[PDB]
Amino acid sequence: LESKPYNPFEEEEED
Amino acid sequence: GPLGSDDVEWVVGKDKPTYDEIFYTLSPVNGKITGANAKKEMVKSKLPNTVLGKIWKLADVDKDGLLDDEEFALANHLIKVKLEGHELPADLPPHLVPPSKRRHE
Ligand SMILES: [Ca+2]
Repeated sequence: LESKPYNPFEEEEED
Repeated sequence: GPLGSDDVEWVVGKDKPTYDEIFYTLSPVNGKITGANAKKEMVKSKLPNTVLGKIWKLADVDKDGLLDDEEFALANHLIKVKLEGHELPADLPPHLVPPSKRRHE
């Protein structure tokens, strides 16, 4: 729940 | 008891017209633009990707993943603050949180 998928600049990190 | 109207100084109300026009140029679908529209707008702003994520995560008060004209205007407002050489305190106070998202009781 900490990875916020509502942000298009936060859409996945390394995988 | 007739309670009064809490009218806080939402500075974005001064900013709105300009970002409203920009909001319309990104093609507002049903009156709210998607993450893709504002994503390419954000990269046009020439800011570091990290900043974009922070701006969005603060500006998107709905946590809905979309930006309407007031959310988007806040997004642009925050970006501008960064461009002015300053930064946002990572706090959404009453005078930055839009009335549409002001929790009563
Ligand atoms: Ca939103």
